[PDB]
Amino acid sequence: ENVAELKKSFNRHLHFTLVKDRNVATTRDYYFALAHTVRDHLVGRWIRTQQHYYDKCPKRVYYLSLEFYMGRTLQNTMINLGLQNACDEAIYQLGLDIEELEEIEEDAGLGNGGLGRLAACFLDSMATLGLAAYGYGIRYEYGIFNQKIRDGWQVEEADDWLRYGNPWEKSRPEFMLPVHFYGKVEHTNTGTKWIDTQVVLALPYDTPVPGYMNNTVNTMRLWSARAPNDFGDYIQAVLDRNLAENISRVLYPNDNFFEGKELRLKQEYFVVAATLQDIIRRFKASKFGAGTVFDAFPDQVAIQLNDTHPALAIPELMRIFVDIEKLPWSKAWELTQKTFAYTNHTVLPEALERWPVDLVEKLLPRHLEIIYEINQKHLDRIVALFPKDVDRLRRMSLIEEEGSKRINMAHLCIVGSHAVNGVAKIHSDIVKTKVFKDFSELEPDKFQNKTNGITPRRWLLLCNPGLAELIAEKIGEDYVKDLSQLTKLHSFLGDDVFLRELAKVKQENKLKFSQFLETEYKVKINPSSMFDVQVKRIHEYKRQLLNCLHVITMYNRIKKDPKKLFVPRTVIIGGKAAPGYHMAKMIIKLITSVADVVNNDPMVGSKLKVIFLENYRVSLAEKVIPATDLSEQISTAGTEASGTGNMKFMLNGALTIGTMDGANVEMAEEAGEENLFIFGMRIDDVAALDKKGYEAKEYYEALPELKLVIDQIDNGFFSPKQPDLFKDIINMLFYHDRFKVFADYEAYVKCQDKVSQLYMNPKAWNTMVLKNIAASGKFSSDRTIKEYAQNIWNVEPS
Amino acid sequence: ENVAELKKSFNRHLHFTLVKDRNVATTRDYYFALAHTVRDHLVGRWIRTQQHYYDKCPKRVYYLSLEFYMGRTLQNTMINLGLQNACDEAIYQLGLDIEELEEIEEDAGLGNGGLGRLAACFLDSMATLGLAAYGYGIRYEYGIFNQKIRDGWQVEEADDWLRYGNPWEKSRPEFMLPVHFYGKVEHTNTGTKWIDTQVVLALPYDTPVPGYMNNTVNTMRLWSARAPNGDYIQAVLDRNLAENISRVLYPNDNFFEGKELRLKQEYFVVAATLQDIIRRFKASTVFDAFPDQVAIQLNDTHPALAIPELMRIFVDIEKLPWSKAWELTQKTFAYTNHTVLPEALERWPVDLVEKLLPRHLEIIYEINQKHLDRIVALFPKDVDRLRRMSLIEEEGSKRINMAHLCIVGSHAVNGVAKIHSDIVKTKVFKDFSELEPDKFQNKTNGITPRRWLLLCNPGLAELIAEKIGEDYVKDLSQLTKLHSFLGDDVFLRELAKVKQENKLKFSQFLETEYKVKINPSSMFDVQVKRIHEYKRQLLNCLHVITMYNRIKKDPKKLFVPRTVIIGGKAAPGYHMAKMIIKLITSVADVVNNDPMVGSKLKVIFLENYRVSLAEKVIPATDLSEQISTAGTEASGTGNMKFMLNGALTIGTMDGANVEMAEEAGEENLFIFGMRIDDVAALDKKGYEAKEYYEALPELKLVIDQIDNGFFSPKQPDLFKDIINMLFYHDRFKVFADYEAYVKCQDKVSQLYMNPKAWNTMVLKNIAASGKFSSDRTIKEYAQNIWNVEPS
Ligand SMILES: O=C(Nc1ccc([C@@H](O)CO)cc1)c1cc2cc(Cl)ccc2[nH]1
Ligand SMILES: O=C(Nc1ccc([C@@H](O)CO)cc1)c1cc2cc(Cl)ccc2[nH]1
Ligand SMILES: *Cc1c(COP(=O)(O)O)cnc(C)c1O
Ligand SMILES: *Cc1c(COP(=O)(O)O)cnc(C)c1O
Ligand SMILES: OC[C@H]1O[C@H](O)[C@H](O)[C@@H](O)[C@@H]1O
Ligand SMILES: OC[C@H]1O[C@H](O)[C@H](O)[C@@H](O)[C@@H]1O
Repeated sequence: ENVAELKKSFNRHLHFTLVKDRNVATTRDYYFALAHTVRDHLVGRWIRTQQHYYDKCPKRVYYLSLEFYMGRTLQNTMINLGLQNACDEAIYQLGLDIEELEEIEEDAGLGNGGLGRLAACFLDSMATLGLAAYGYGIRYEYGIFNQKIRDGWQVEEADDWLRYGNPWEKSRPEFMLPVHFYGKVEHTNTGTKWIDTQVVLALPYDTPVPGYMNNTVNTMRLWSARAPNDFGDYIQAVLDRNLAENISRVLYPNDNFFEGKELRLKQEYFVVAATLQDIIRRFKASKFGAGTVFDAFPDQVAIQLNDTHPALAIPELMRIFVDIEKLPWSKAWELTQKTFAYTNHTVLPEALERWPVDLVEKLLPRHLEIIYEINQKHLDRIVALFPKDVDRLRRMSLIEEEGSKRINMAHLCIVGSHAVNGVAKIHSDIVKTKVFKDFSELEPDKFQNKTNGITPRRWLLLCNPGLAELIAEKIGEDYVKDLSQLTKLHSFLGDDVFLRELAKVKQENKLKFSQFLETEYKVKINPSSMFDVQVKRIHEYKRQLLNCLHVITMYNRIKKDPKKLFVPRTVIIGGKAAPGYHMAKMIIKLITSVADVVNNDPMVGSKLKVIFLENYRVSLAEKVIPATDLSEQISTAGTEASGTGNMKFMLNGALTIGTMDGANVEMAEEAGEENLFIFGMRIDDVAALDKKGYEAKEYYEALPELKLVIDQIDNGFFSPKQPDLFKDIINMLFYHDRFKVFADYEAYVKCQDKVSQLYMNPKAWNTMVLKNIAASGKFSSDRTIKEYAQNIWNVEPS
Repeated sequence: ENVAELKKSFNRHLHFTLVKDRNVATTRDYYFALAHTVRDHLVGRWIRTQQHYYDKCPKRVYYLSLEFYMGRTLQNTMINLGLQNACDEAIYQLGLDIEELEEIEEDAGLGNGGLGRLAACFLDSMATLGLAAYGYGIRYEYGIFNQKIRDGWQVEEADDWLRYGNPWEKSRPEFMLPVHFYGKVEHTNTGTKWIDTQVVLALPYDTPVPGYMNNTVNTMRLWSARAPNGDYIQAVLDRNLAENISRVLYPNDNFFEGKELRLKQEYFVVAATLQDIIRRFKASTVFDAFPDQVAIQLNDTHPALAIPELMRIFVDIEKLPWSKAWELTQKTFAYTNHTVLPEALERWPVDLVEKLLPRHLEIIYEINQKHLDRIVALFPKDVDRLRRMSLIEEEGSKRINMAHLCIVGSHAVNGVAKIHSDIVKTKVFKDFSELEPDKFQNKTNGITPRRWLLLCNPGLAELIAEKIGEDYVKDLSQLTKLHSFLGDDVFLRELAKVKQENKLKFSQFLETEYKVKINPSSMFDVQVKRIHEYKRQLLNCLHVITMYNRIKKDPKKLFVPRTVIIGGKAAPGYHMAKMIIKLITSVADVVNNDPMVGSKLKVIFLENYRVSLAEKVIPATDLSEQISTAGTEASGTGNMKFMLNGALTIGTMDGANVEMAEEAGEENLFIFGMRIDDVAALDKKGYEAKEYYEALPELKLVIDQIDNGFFSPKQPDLFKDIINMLFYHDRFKVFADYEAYVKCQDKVSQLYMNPKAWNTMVLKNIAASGKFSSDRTIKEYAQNIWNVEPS
């Protein structure tokens, strides 16, 4: 019924909004016109949803994050509004390729990976469960960089996703706010005043987050920096306005790594000031002793801290409460802890934020004083409980007195939050009992666990219509808003017809994605090959290297015995490297050197193909994932706090090869360990090896197939023009590898062999896939948000 | 009919486009919703007009300019579409204040004054006459600065007119183009190649220019710079450099500032534009017809690089022989001169151009050498002629006389007023006019009667139409019909009433902004335009003080009250202009707070003078100050604005003032002071300012008062700089016109006491305004330079 109206609406927009006609209209014009057509169906419910929150005043959730890895919005919006099939019909009748139009949209890559993607999935889940949630972030003019491979190496290009404009955002001018920087503190008899500061304006841009088929559309408020107006040399002054606006210019491209750069600190405070102000504003403009207001603040507001990035929010709330609202420290401190909650995402020391006191002193002087306060009161408590353990004092202080006095933002988060959480059982256990044992001892109840999740809308209905259709056609639609209902799929473990249909879906995905790989890359894809893929950011801990040592091992075997039955494979590895990460870039170069050697060897032919999937990102993850057979999740045990990509492959029909790390463990729990290809060392095994001391050359000497791979890389087999090109990798691998690459090699290759074995038996392979898919339920972000809402936010879904 | 549809359309937009409802909607939302509602009526005719140009292929006009002083678009659009009364009715019924909404719109102040305003008026006129014209400029993220007065001095604030977005513009992404900078030249056997350059992208933003009631809507294409797609962070941040090319408009009026970034802008707009033009031409042996399909008007010497740029494309990229290219180039370009002041003439240092545009310096040398070779073959002995005509000023720092580049690469050169074009032709460029007499022309400036009458003065326009018809809008010449009422006393009361309603409506503006209390029966004496020593706001300032002194001296003599209003911005780097602004505000403070003067004399420095504000004050003035030194104002357009709006003019025989005297009758304008020759005869004898200081009593007091501290007790010698310039370095003869000026001003006050005769002179002036319509100006451009037919 809306087909004819959608068509008229589309024409209305191409004309009035794009000022074009079917003859001089670009593909982009059609994209824009469709986006506007679809976007219009959001306004009604968006105005309504927000109006409902004002009248019913339910407790609000504020997901404060420096990242929001959103991807494209069009298709995602069409599906959550039950409009995709109608729009597809509309665009078809107009003679246009709906798929061709969706590809015009630029990804909103305002994230690095995992962390920023958890925020996006959470927004979609909170809207679906009907919660009064808001996401607050920074509207980076440039998100994570577009990645190119030139001469084998990664090259970074600016991701100006806003060049042609973003129809999915609406500037909210009336809500602009000032943010302060530098200045000095002046204590007076009127309270404390922070003066002589530089002001920067925050202009919020709202984006709607449609819940899946439930009339609600929430808000994602992203802030952008702007120079204020008040107050030769004139030109430069106008140009210098770029400095203030530089605060929200680029997203820092570091995954699990702390770079103590001033501009980054400015961003963290930036989003924190604007957000808290806006939140205090909404609270006061709502229906909810001289000071009879803020007492109810904790029962109306819940601010979730995504990692330690917005940690400044705690002392910032104390600054407003004490300096501006004039509350006693006691009361403010009380309300602060009842308001904030912290989520930890890593145990890697290089990923922990420790800002130098010097930097914070000249940038946020009033906040350094507040952190000292919090700390002193914090240590006074510790002393009154353990007056002799002096070592306990420095281990719990928010200030690392060592060499360069820094602020342990993590510790700041634990005291200013009533709840701290990990993102996976094993991870939260380590966060609770190991990393912050001194804190958990004192506040056992504080530390919790909330296993991560992914939204089945974007990661099933959207990216895999075929698989979704298959499922709904056997157990209903219910599984969408209750992924747990996927267990019903166990009734078909014997049905051979269902297994052929399962395989067919995966097949259509592989063929549709192979064409993507042939119009982009040189190589020719073996459609019957097994799709072995590893896609995620490039880290030594995620160990794309281990996988790389495997491809070379497979290569060597084929050349050695060029007639032995080899189960063909299309090994796909992808992910971006942080510009300043040298080993990660060397690793990317390695991978592309091998590929070039494997794909052009006539003796190997269709047996083994290697592809470095370029510019891995959200919209691209939606193409490759539904098309994979084997998922690589091989990080060293204890390095991955959880992982979500592992969850994405599981719901989409891929088997998993990986260690007992992060969420992999819980995946084994749900599907049955035997139903996953688990291998290598586990927690304790890594511990026992660090005690004894790691000596890599012994595995090099005790493992034949390994020695050749390593010799080949080091002698120049994969880089004749530069014989010692990978010397750095070899040196790290032999005397500085803290991720035990060689230590898992044998268990890995042995595991991989089992994988190929099973692949030759489609009946059994697909049987394991069903068991995996049927056990994916737990890993839905809806389940995750329910636990957050019930055990941390104290809010009710819907 | 459309009131009900406009209302539904308005709601449609507030909801779908602003995501608001009548309860949480801001005034700004209502403005945006209305703009969108009105903007929608433009799409059909805009698509159509452009489509028509493609099919009928009429010769196109390209107004290439660094400035476009556009003002607000809403109301202007409503009027040219015959939609204002219907929209006003729509907004009224919805319970909103239409006027309140229009005030939300930010002016598109991408201009300095006069020059940039002539471009805007021209766009409106070309669209009205139905010509296939396009305006090409730079979309400055920041136009001319908003001006504030703090502690009496001018303070500059950034004019971020794009903060909340501009609904009147549409990015045309598919037409982005690359612009080159720096690099080096490498001559090879394949032609000439300009390599190793830095690239900057030009992203065009189109804005529709609705013709007045004629179905056509033209295009104004404005370009913005973009970078092409923690050493990484800094590199991403450094993208600001490339984008800095279109960041700000240089705020200099009649002044050359040889800054590199400015040169980058000039080339920037020139490269993108020419490329887009070559593109459109090819998308319609080829280039032979180029001059008959394209006409590129150079607004001043700012886009002069366009000439060698066209030669670069033709020769380096299109591979045409130098001869043919050079031929087509001259047939394509036309240059308009706007000033004779040496400090306003562009002379770029060769060194700068060599490292920025090396290929273009070679092209300019080429043009020059061939140019001098011709001069020699005609006058093989006059060596002095050679350096006087060369495009390179060999002197000290070798510079490029862009003006001379414009004369040889253009088939037509024009001034903007008879007297001015005569000086440009016979004096400034006599050596060029001698060789190519036919080349130099005159095109007296004009102003659009849509924006400067129907828009800013609905009352006066209504009055006129109600007596002679609507015709005067598309043929201002028809205003002469107003002569039939010179005797009608009822028409004179009605004329005065209109002016009165304007003054009262504007006085309220002056009271909600400034401290002072306005005398509604006073005479509104105003001077509004950029601050220059040549425009002489100073002379006016010496007059206010003279009036002040007289009142205190004889606090009972019959003094014709006046509200002297002076306004305009000063270029940040112009010291004398800023001193002058300070002076004016010091006097005002001394005149407005003197109880002995009271309602007799008020002085106001009108802050942040700009287009939308000119639309308020002009319709409200009685006396217009146009007192520049004879020969300094090439033309002026503000003088034309006041004339059409009911103000009398006091001024010298300069620029367009002369032609105004011609049309209305000299006796009908308060002309005074020296004329061309008189200024010449005084420069021959040599100017000695102290003699007028000694020979003129009332003058000595004013000057003594300023220099001793009467207008600055806390800083007794604050204006020493003004005094020194006024006494030993004044090249604009301020003191030399003082006596003739004050004497003239007295006559003005005399006539003001006789409303019957004052209003009789106003009618004669308004009735003679016809010539000064930009429609008339464009017709002459179209017929004698562009060879295009108005519709
Ligand atoms: O940007 C929007 N409107 C707009 C309005 C006016 C203008 C300009 O006229 C400048 O304000 C530009 C964009 C917009 C509407 C909207 C609706 C939904 Cl559901 C989601 C995102 C949205 N963005
Ligand atoms: O900005 C416009 N459209 C637009 C198109 C797309 C988007 C977004 O989809 C981002 O590209 C925003 C605004 C626009 C339409 C229009 C019509 C006339 Cl008549 C005059 C000026 C105009 N500007
Ligand atoms: C899901 C996803 C991630 C996170 O997955 P990991 O394997 O844990 O790193 C990162 N980036 C993108 C683009 C994703 O879609
Ligand atoms: C008309 C106008 C001018 C022109 O002033 P002149 O003194 O004639 O050069 C300048 N600025 C604005 C805003 C105008 O409307
Ligand atoms: O918490 C979400 C994700 O954040 C980061 O990506 C962590 O490295 C990953 O282990 C975790 O799953
Ligand atoms: O040509 C438009 C205007 O250009 C310059 O501003 C001149 O100073 C002025 O006299 C002229 O009216």
